[PDB]
Amino acid sequence: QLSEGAIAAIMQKGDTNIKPILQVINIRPITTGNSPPRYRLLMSDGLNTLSSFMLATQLNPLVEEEQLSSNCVCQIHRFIVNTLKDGRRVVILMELEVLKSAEAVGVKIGNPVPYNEGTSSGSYDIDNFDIDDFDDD
Repeated sequence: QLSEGAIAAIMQKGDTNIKPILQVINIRPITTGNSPPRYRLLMSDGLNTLSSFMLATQLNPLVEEEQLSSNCVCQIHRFIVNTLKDGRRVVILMELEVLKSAEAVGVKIGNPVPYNEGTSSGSYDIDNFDIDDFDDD
């Protein structure tokens, strides 16, 4: 049911027109100050996870209403990939539909490894500088 390999497709091939089915692993606000929340997401395609997702603030009602939460499965309908000054490419989710609630799925799907650290095959890349989890937690 998840679009296995879609995270690599977005990050490696630049595919911006695909509509993949992903699982939300974690949601977190970018800052905790007194301001309208802006959420970052750790998403999974079942093979890899990627933490460089931001939810467009127009979609915040999905989070405030608890429709989008950890372990739910959603389909992305529109996104763009933006690059920060330091080089990091961040996927901005603009439109999405929750297909299965967190409660309905019940559990994390598969055994995904972080995209920065490993392959879609479940193995970890050679990391001679011990740095490739820098953008994960």
